Amino acid sequence: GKSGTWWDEHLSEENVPFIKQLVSDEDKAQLASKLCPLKDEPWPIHPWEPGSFRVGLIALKLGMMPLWTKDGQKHVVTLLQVQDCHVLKYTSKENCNGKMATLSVGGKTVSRFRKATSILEFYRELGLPPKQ
Amino acid sequence: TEKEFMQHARKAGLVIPPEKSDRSIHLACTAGIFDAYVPPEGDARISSLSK
Amino acid sequence: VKKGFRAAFRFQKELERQRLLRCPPPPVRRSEKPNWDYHAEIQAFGHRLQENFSLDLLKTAFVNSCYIKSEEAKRQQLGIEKEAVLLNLKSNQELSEQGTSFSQTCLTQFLEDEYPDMPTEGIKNLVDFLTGEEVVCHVARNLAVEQLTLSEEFPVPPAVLQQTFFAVIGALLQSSGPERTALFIRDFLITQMTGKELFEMWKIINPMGLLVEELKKRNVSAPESRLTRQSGGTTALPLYFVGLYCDKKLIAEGPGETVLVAEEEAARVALRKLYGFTENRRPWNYSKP
Amino acid sequence: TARGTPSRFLASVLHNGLGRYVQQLQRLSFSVSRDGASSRGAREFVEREVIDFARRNPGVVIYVNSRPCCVPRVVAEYLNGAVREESIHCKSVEEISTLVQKLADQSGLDVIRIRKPFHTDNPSIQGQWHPFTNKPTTFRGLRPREVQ
Amino acid sequence: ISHGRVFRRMGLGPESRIHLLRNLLTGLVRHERIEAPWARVDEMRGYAEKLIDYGKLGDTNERAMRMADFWLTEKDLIPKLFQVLAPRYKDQTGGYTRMLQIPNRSLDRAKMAVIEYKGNCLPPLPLPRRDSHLTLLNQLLQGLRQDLRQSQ
Amino acid sequence: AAPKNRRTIEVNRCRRRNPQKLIKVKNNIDVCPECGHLKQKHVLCAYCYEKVCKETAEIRRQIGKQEGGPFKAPTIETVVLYTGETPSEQDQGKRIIERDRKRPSWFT
Amino acid sequence: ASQLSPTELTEMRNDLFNKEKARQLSLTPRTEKIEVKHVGKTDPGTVFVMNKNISTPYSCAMHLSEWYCRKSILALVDGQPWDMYKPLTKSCEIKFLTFKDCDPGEVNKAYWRSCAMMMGCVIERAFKDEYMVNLVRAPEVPVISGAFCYDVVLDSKLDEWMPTKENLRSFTKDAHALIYKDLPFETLEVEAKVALEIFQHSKYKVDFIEEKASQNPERIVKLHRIGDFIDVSEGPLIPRTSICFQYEVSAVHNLQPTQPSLIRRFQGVSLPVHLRAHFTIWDKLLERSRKMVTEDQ
Amino acid sequence: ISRKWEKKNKIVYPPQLPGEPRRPAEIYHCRRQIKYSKDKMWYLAKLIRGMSIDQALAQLEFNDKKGAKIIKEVLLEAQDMAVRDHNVEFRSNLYIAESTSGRGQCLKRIRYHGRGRFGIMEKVYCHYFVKLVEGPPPPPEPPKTAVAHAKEYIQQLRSRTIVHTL
Ligand SMILES: [Zn+2]
Repeated sequence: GKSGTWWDEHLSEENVPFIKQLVSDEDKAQLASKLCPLKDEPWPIHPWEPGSFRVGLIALKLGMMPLWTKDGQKHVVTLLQVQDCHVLKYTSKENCNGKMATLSVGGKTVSRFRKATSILEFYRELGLPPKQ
Repeated sequence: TEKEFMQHARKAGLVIPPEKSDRSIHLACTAGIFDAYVPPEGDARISSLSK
Repeated sequence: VKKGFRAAFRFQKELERQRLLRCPPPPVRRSEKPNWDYHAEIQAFGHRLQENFSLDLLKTAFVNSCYIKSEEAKRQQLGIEKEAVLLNLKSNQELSEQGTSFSQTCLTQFLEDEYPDMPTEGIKNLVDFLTGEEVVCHVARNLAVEQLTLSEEFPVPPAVLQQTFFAVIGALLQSSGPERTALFIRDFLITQMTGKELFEMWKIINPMGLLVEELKKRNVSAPESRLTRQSGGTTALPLYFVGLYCDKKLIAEGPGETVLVAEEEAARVALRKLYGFTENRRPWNYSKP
Repeated sequence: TARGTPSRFLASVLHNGLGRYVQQLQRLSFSVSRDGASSRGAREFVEREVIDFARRNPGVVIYVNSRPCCVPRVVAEYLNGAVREESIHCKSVEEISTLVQKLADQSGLDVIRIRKPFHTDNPSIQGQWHPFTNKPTTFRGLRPREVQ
Repeated sequence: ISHGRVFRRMGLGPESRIHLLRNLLTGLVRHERIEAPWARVDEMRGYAEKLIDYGKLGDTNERAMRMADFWLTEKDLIPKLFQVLAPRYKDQTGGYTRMLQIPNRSLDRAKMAVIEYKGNCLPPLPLPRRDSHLTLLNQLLQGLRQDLRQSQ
Repeated sequence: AAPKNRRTIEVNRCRRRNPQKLIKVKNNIDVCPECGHLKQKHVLCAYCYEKVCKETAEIRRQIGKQEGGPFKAPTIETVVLYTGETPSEQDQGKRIIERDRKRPSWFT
Repeated sequence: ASQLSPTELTEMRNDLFNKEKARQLSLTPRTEKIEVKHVGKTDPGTVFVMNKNISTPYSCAMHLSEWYCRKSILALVDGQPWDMYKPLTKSCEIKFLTFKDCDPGEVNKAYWRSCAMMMGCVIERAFKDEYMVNLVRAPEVPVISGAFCYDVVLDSKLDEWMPTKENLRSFTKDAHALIYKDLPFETLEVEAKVALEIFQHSKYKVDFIEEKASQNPERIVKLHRIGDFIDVSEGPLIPRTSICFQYEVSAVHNLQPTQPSLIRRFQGVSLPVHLRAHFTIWDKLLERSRKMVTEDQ
Repeated sequence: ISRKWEKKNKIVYPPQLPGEPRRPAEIYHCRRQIKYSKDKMWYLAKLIRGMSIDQALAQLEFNDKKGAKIIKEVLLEAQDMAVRDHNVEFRSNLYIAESTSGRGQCLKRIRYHGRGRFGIMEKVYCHYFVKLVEGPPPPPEPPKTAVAHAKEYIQQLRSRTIVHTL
């Protein structure tokens, strides 16, 4: 019988802030490493065709606000913030259903200490923080 | 709807015959030794015939 | 209470039966049970197989050495002299030797004259199976020689049972003709081969090598194995039929779940055909000349 | 009921009919009473027909105990270790004779459901059927929709 | 639906809840250490924080005086609050009322907590110590830290 | 509404013997580093808490003896002392409560 | 020194080890009693009446409770760390040391010695038979460094190669297979002459035994075994080989200029079951353990 | 009333021949007439059923049920008597083989329903039976693998005969 455990159970009083600091720095460095997609090795950029569809994104609902138009009408709007949105993986047309290609996109960054190990390995290979 | 438990038992012997009786318990043995036989300290060394 | 005795007796018998079922006693010898007369049992034994045994020879065949040692140990530990018959009990050692030897030679002659194209090794292994511990013990227990046997360890260890069985065979050999005892060993040992395959008594290891050397002896070049049939190869339940061809001529075939086991079965079939021990062979002729 | 009772296959004891037939009945033990109305058929059976039965088949050992009993009995013991006990309580002499002849006729195998009243050890002579019997072969063993 | 609803329903109404919390807080001020069911102790801890803040607001403050007068029902702990408890936490800002979980109440198996004002001349509670820095994992992490410092 | 039929022992066993109704095994239990009396993680040790509570009860009884009656609550800090253990220079204005004991080797 | 197959070498080594163990068990004629006191903190005053050179501190823990058996990693026989399966000799006082004690340095050293011994056992039996693989020694590196090490000399034909990531993972897989089977770390204290006669082949092991028996006036060197592997080590070891939960080999490095031949240093990091770290922290430790550690002076 | 669990410790075995398995010790203990429901006791017994003595005591110490402390007490007396009477050297070397609850003798009381109508209340009692075997707990049976599933399916396919014919 193996008891459960969390990330900071056996860590010491001095080692807890060190681990937090180091992991946060590694996270921020990984996030900053992806700031220049067009210089690493971008995939070819195709022109837009009539019957084409592009990728969306994951946002965060901030709140609602008033807004006014030039004719004096009032419309309520919702603010959606893009916190850390990255393309995670791409499956070919024939590898999912043969109907359309798929792009997986991730949301805001979360902690690495509370994720599945397979997900952790995936994000380690991708070189990015885990997404909610 | 009116019934309880029973069998109140005690598991210790006592001295009830001397409380009131005209007959006594007939004994066959005594309590200890009238006088302990002290053995010689060097009995093992003197385990021979005689000295 | 209810007045009566019949239901109470019936329930007592039922309870006794249930107690016996729940706690069965260890089994005991038939000689230790009420209805037993040893001389009558010996005579009925001799009469039931339609043979004329010498009575004293049968008693000698049913005595055993370990029994004699136990009896003399008992007498020497009780301090009682019984040297009148113990020194003459004359155990069944020599009778067992004669019976085993004659049974071996008779079974060998029978099987040799029945399957001429058999190897000496195959015939010897067939004889070893037929005189083997399990077969002779089963025959002896079903012919009720385990009851007349005299020995300790009421289980009558299989070695002792087989020794006493062949002692009975030797006693029949001494009392009557070799032809009579040959008919006896036929009837009660050759019949044990019925419904059994050759490679269930021989227990060979390399059928392909055996077939190759047999064809080398018979001046047959070489068997090449070819896939004659198959149904399903990419599934978990395949069927393969492999045929062995000698000089472009098919000599045997065999099925299997894999090609290797199909080839091994084909080799076994070829060996059976070559040795003349097939399911279609002439059944043993039980008769009199 | 078959689903509520055991079962077995048709079989012999030691291949009885292959070589010599042997009597499977080994012993008959009779408990009969000197006095007692229930042992009268057994009494007259012992008087008349037990001697002739013993002379008729000498491979069977017959014991008669003659003890006080309310229920006379016959115990049949067979070469394969089977033991069968029967009540001859208040039975006629003809009934007892039929019973003992039936006991001598049966083998020691259990009288239960017999399951397919034939036992062949070589059911096939020309070869058991398999899905490839009665199926023709193709050139080079080519399965349907093949190329070479 | 109780989305964003603090202040659990404790007694037989809001006034009963306030009076239960007041009794618990008065006991805490008197005894410096109080054991009670876990949820009531949680609410009373939230209240004790602001009680100490009001005590730090000053003895002569009329609003703080009225708040203390309401929240202490024995009238002899108000001087304690203003001249013992508040001056004890002059330097610290909000770090008092340590709260721990004690096994369970015997009768009804209720979840039980203990709460204490820090300072507390009473004997110390068996606090849960963190793992020592000399353990194998902590030594490995310390070596990693030293190597990182050297690489810097 | 009444049951139309009696529930069988098989149905009852299936209902009352399935894993949702069984007691779960807990893996929060380890030995207390002090006193080794099998505490539970995230919960204080019962043995150590009882020890502390007994000492606190004795101290509070001494407090009540010293204070006199109700409604006292001295306006100074407090300090507990033991056999020997002369008062220190920093605890002058504090109330002193010394019952009679050797200071336990967990209260410093 | 003569020609010997490695398999037969292991069989003869095991036979000599077992013969020595049998004579050590036999020179004591009868069962003698020792009053081993418990000077620990949780169960004070407990005295065990144990058997001389038969019973172990694990047996004392069995008397106490199951938690003692599970958590106790080392013993303290009146001053000194004893491995859990070393028979007791004299009437002593005992104290059990775990991984989470206030001063776990002794158990850390013992655990790292055990991990190095397992790594050496995995290494010795994972190379081609026609190469000569020889174990030099396991340096007593401190736990504060990144990994435990084992020095190995390979045959001359392998003075130019380097193992890749797949081979490293194969070494880790062999280590985990060794972990999966519960193998006690059997101990033995022998004389110098017997110690030489068990090995008799490797001059590195011979000089190791000389160095370990010189400073002892009684000329006695410790000997430990898991399964059928026997190594010479300084200091006691952990009771079971399944105590380790996370185990890896990181890399191997060379130190050539100190000898005409080549000596390689295999490095690895492990974490016990009581002190398992998260995936990310273990990745950090794995990344650090690949660095060369030089602590021999 | 039957008291047969009590007499299972009075069985005396003949001395073993030198070359024989250890024959681990076997201790039976029980508590009669517990003021508890037998189903409620069955749940705790079922939890305790397969564990070792120390693990069972640990699990029972942090269960907030009335019968948990009763079973803990019974296990403690069983362990003490196993070490003292039945020659078990290691007090921790015991595991639970049998752990079950049984109905005890009960009483009947009147319930006074809300009219001139009523019900009969039963004052429930129960027994607890435990049996300890000396030695480590037996390993749990691992779940059967797909290999075993395929093997048994193949054996089922191979066992079939041609039915209702020769
Ligand atoms: Zn504690």
